[PDB]
Order: sequence, then structure tokens, then C-alpha cells
Amino acid sequence: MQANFGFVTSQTAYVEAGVYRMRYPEIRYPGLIPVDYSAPEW
Amino acid sequence: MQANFGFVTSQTAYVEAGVYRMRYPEIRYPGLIPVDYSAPEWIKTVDYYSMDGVGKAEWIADRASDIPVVGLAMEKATTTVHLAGIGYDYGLEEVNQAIMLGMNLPGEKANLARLVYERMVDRVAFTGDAEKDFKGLFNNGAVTAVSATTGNWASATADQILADFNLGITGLWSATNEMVYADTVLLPSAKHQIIASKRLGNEATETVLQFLQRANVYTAETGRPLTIRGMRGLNTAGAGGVSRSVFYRNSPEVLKMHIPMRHRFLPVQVVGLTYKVPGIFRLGGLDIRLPKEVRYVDGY
Amino acid sequence: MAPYNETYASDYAFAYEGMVSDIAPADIISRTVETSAGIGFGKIVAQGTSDRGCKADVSAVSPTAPPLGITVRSQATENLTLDKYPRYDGAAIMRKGVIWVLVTDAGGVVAGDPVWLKKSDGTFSNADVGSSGGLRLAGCRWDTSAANGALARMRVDFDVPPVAGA
Amino acid sequence: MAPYNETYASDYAFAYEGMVSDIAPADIISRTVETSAGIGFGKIVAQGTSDRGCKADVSAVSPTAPPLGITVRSQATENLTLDKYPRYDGAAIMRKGVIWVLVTDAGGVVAGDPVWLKKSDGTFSNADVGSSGGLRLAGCRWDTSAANGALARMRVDFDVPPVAGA
Amino acid sequence: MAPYNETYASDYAFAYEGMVSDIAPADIISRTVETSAGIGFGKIVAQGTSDRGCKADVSAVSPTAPPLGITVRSQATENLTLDKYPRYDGAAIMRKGVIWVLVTDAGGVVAGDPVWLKKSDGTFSNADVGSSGGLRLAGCRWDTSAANGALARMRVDFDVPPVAGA
Repeated sequence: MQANFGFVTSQTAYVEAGVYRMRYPEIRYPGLIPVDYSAPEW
Repeated sequence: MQANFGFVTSQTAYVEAGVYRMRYPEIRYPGLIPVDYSAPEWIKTVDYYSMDGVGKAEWIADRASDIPVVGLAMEKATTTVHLAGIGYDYGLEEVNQAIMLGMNLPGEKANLARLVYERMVDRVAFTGDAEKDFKGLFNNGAVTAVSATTGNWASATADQILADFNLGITGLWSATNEMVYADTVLLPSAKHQIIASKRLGNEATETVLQFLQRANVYTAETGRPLTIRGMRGLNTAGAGGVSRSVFYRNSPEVLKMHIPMRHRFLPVQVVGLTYKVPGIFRLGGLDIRLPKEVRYVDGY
Repeated sequence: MAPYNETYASDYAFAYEGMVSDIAPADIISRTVETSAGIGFGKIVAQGTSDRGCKADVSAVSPTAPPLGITVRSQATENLTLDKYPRYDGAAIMRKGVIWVLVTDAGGVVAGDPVWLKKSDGTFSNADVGSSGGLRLAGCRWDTSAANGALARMRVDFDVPPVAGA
Repeated sequence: MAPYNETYASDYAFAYEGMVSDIAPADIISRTVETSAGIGFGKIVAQGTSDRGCKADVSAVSPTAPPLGITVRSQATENLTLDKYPRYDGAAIMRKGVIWVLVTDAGGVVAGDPVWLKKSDGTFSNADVGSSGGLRLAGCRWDTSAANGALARMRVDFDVPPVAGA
Repeated sequence: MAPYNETYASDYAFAYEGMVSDIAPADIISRTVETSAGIGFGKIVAQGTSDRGCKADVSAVSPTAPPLGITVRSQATENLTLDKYPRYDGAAIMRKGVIWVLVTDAGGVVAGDPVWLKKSDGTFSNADVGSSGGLRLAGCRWDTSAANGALARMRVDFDVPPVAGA
């Protein structure tokens, strides 16, 4: 888990295309809890 | 079984034209393990990239400087690729003499070398050698292996069979925090027989237990079919020598096996009335990237 | 497409080793790394011999020679040392803000606690070690309850002189 | 279409009694068989009385009269003796390569072990018999772990003089 | 256009650490590296526990458990370890040819000398250490006069059993 924006690319290595993002559960609230936004926002 | 290139025949005898070759089990890796041949023939490692972020939100009010912050990160991972090989030889009086009987000795060896080639690739893909530490699909030590719910599948009613079968899918769903579905099931072949033969515990219609094909958890929540196969080496792969079955997703992002170079043959070296012939290849061990997407159920 | 080190976490984590949390004030100070190996991100540092350098060795800090500050997570650091400030590099020390650090204590810490430094290794804890091998960073406090070996954010002020504890 | 001796094996076997494994060096030597019966394929041989002959009888070998070598699987051998070199035939002795042989030991052998010859029958084993009836082939070693009565490949060098063991 | 490590040498050097010198015979053997770190090029190796593996640790070799051979300079070795065979890699051991190695002796060596191995580190020298910590590789000899810490080529034959020297 390095955090340096930088990676070394070897001359005798093969790189696969595409990056993988870690998965998090779905959001599940819309459609089950009625939510409104009609109030003046302050 | 002898090795003499010769048998005594007679004049009043009819020798049949064909020859029976001793049988060996099928190959069974194509179609179950994703393999690719895209990498260059002589490469050394395969590496690849991921990323994740992290933050937290908080209750703040009344003109304060306290407002929390987020952050990001990245990561890289590596595997290796190695070389192996097999080839044959013969003497000067083994080949000029096996043409007298029309046997074509050198030509019979290359075919069988390719056969043993495929045998080796299969064994590496599905088991482990403990010389290069190539853990296989049936004995990987990073995946979770649970027992069955008191099910032997002999003297067991259809309720137990269905419960045991769906245990694997539900466990794979609960082991990844309810995110993924099992796509493929591999069972020992005897158990596949027991399922395919036993009726559904019905006097009413006597339909087979392969009603499971349309009423399992995966095929029920979604519309996609489920694939069930019977394998060969799963008879005693369990914790105490018991049968093992595997539930997994069968995607190129879960399993991966690279084979840059396939089996080829090199020219013939000649040394003192002996023709030494080499032959080489190179592959990379199987790589289970997501170990929570593979599940072992023992005791069926 | 790298799925290694997948743990299927319930929700997002809190922070990383040396990340800061936004607030208006912060003394961030540029120093030059003097140790042969690098210096980690959330770490304490002492006063170097180069009149603007810093060392990761805090085995000899005292009330007369107080520690200098705490490094921060930079994310642009030469990609040869994984998460460190390489030798001869700007260090970005912080001595006023609130920063996430690593806890080294058996029972953990809670919201408002003293911060004790173990001079032997340079780890933060809740109580004194007990053999003249710990300092108390007088102006410092925690801001999170955390268990052993977890990340907790603390508020830091290095102008207050430290207190020696035997 | 001969299905007798079908065992439905899991996978291919390893080798046969006297087959070699490819490698660049090999001293293969042509000798003439002197015993009335033939000589088996993976067997030890002694020095004959015909100045180029060999015998399968190694009951009298000593450090002063070392054994000659090991025969190899020829596959073109007169079809009257099943797998043997008949009397008065080129023998093809080997004394440098790596060859598959048969193990005669209770506990089996592992990768690197001494090779001991039992002069009474001419069988290879791991340890000395213990009654002045065994030799040690000084330059020789195993290359496979194998159980009793199985095939194991060993590396052989017959120019190193043998060692007598009582 | 890299001019660092320029010494303006009088003429070409002789060889590198583990390079071979051409000759018709050579047993080159494929083994798998077992040590966590790699193995250098001109180095001695012992018999591994994997039935085809090798280790760089020769602190326990004896006449009963002789060393296995000497690695050779491969020049295609994964570019992550500078000049080594990484873990889990084909090792290419040699046990018959003539190879350049490094001398560790005070007075140096001359053309025909015994080769003594120091079991503590695994270095070659001219005479025995003197505390039951050295072996003599019985079939081995030098082929060049060289000073301390220089490259000398030696002729090697590992089928001859070693000799223990106290």
C-alpha cells in the first residue's frame, strides 16, 4: 500500500490493462425511506 | 509388457491391423481455468495495479475551522513465470531397426511428449508440487473450507441434499459481506451421480434432483443459469481424507494462469551413435487473486 | 485490476499513518532528512546537526533538548522508498495541528489523555514507562478512543517544554 | 487389442528398469556378456575374464577389484530373452550418467544418500549390511525419494574407488 | 553516456565473478533456489530439502553430506536482484568445468594448489583454517596465480568425496 504516485516499470515484465477499485456495499436507502428536500435550506 | 521391438509370428496366423493404446483420464483444465497466451514468450514477471481511498465525515457547526479531510492510495502486486521441458532420444540401432517393422520410432515419441506435456500442465493447474510452491485450485491454503451440515448423501433424503448444496452458495454470499454470487460448482463425480439419479423424493412426479438447476439460490435471485460439473481428484481432498467440493465465480479477475510459451522441439544433437533430442516450454503457476470468491465444502 | 489485499470492509477506513485533519492553523516546517534510511510519515523527529536537519533517533531527547515535531504524509516522495522521506529531502515537520498517529499501548487510549513518548523506540502511549525512559509532551492530547495498534488523531503543540518522568 | 495387465493408472509412470535420463555426458561402454543366462537391464556388472567381457556375478568385488558399471535398457535384444542381454552380446555399460534403478531397502531412500551395494545379490541400498558383505560406491548418489521396491534415479561415477565396509 | 566508475584501465580485465571458460565437458545442473535472499554467481551450494533445491548455507557440510556444486553467471536473472538467482529460480549449478571464482587468502594462490572450503562463510582458500571448520574439496585445483581478493580460475570435480580436516 504505497502512496507515492509513482511505480517502476521493469523491461522484462508485463502489465495488465486496467485498475481495480476496492468494493463497498450498495447504498440501499433510496426506495425504502421517503426523503424530501422541500424545506428552505437554513 | 516387454521392450524388444519384436515378437515371433507364424505363417498360419492373421495379425490385426490396429493397435490398442492404453487409456488415461481426460484433460479437464480447458473451460474451467482461464488461461491466456498474450504475454511475450520470454517474460519474467506479471504485475498489476489497484487503488483505494479513505475518509470520515463529522458534525460541525458555528464557524469553526474543524472540517475533516479524505485521502487516496495505490498498490502493486507481482507473480513469476518459469521454464520446464521434456524430450526423447534413441540409439543408432533402435531407429534404423524399427523401420524394418515399419514403426516410425522418432515420430511416435513427439506425439507422446506433447501428451505428457498437457498432463504436466493439468497437474500444475489443479494441484500443487511443493517445489516451487504453486498452490493449486483444490488445495489452496488461503481460501475458507467449511464442513457440511451433517450430510453424507448416502441414506440422506432430498431435504438434506438441497440444504447442503445451497449451503455453499449462501456461505460464499455471507463470507464476502453479501456482495458476490457463486457461478460454478465442482463436485466429486460419485456425488454428481447420486444427485443425477435420485428422484426429488417424490411419489408424485419422480423428477430428478436436477430440479436444482432451476431452483438454486443463484438461479432464483437472478435469471442466469448455474453450471455444475463432476471432477476427478476431489474424492479425498478434505480435512480428514473426505470428499471436497468447490464453489467459485470463474472470472479472469478471480483466477488466472499465464502460459507465455507452448511446447516446442529443438534440433537433434548427435553423440557417439546416440541421438539426443531436447524439447522445452515455459508457464506460470496458477494465481488465485480473490480468495474470498472461492469456497470449499467438505464432507459431501 | 489488482484484487490482492481485498478484505471486503464494512465501510471506509478513518485515515492513514500520517494524514492531517483540516483546521485553520498549522506550523509546517521544512527540514532536511539526515538519517541514512528514510523517515516514516507519522513519526517523531529530533534536532539534527546540520542546523536545519532532523534525525529519526530520539533516544537522547531531554527537557533541555526537546523533540522537534512530527512528520506528515507527503504522497510525492521519490517512489524508491515506499512511504518514507528519503535521505536529503524536505521533511515537512508539523508542530501545531491535529494529526493521525499510531497507538502503542496495552489498554488503548480515550478522548483526553496525556501523551507519553518512549525514548527507546519513539512510540506514543498513555502512561509513563517507568525507568527514566519516557518523556511527557506537556502540550499534547488525544482526540479519539482507539485500541492497541490502531490509528488515533491527537492535537499537538511543541512550544510547551516537555516534562521528564522517572 | 490386448487389455490384460490393465490397472487404470492415474497418470503416466516415471521410467522403466534401466532407462537413462538425458544429459550431455555419458560413458557408455561396449562389453561382451559372459554369463550363461543373460544380464538384466538395470544391473551391476563385474570385470570378465575375456579382457573385454562382463559377468553378472559381483560376489567377489573388492576395493582392489572394483565393479565395472551398470547396464542400460537397449530395446533391441534378440527377442528370445525377454528383457536381458543374451550370451555373447554387446552390453552397453554406463558409468557416468544418471540412470533409473531398483531400490532394495526397508525404509526407502531420499534425495542425497550414500549408495551401498550388497555383494551377495547385487542390490542397491541406503546403508551397509553389516557383515563384510557390502561395499560403498564412493562416487554415487541418489536423486529421488522412493519406497521399497520402486524405481529411483541415481547419479553414478565409477572412476572413484569403492570403500569396503565391515 | 555514463562515465561513473571510470578507472582508465591499462587493458581489459580477465573475467567476472562466476563466468566459465570454454571447454568441451560441463555438468550444468538445474536446481531451485531455496534461500530467502538470492544466491550469488560464483558461490558454493548445499543440498536442499526440496529433493531438487539448493541453499547457500554450507555451515553443516561434511564428508557424509558433501556440497552440491557452484553456481554460474546467468545474465538473465529477473533484474530485481542485481547479480543473484532470486528465490524460486533455476540455479544452473556446475560441477565439472573450469570456473572463475574469488580468492580469500592472505598470501594468495599459485597454479597447482589444494582447494579448501571455509564452512563458516563458504569461501575458498589455499590451506586449512585449523579448527574443524574447513573441508578439502578432494578433486579440485587452481589454474591461476592470484593475490588476495582477486579472481582466479579453478578446475572442479565434485564426484570425488571431500576430506575433513581438523
